[PDB]
Amino acid sequence: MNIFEMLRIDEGLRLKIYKDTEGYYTIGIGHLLTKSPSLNAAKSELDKAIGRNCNGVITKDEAEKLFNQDVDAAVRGILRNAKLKPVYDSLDAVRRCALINMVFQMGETGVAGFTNSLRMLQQKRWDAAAAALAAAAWYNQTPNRAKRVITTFRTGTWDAYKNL
Repeated sequence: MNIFEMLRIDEGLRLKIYKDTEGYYTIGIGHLLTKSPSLNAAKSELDKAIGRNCNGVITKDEAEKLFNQDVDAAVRGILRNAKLKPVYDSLDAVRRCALINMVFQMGETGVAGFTNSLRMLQQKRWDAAAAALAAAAWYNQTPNRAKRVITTFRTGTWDAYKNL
């Protein structure tokens, strides 16, 4: 396991331009092509995106590439964040993967929200926080993924996502 894998599973890879919960054009694992209500516009950021005649579709790999760009973008913000930073430097690769997922899923601000939660992640209190995360709405709204992200903070192993 790795983050891409973990997100393919948590957000799924869509290989064709699709709309979101917000109705914005998206591709792969949440890559926002654009906020303009316009297909051809999507289809073009798309082409400038990876660069070629994809015509509303991409490769598993290509998608894979964007994701990377994305993941980076995220971490960047993450460092760029007062509240989060300290927590992530302290974390561990896998639990970092965990923090990305959330960040992926609810933006810094959001994650930045989970106060006492983050504290415990900091003091490496893997139980303390697990339950505390099970306590929020995020859990009720997205039971599973949230069940999983929490187990990955809990144990700090991909067990929850599976294996070979």
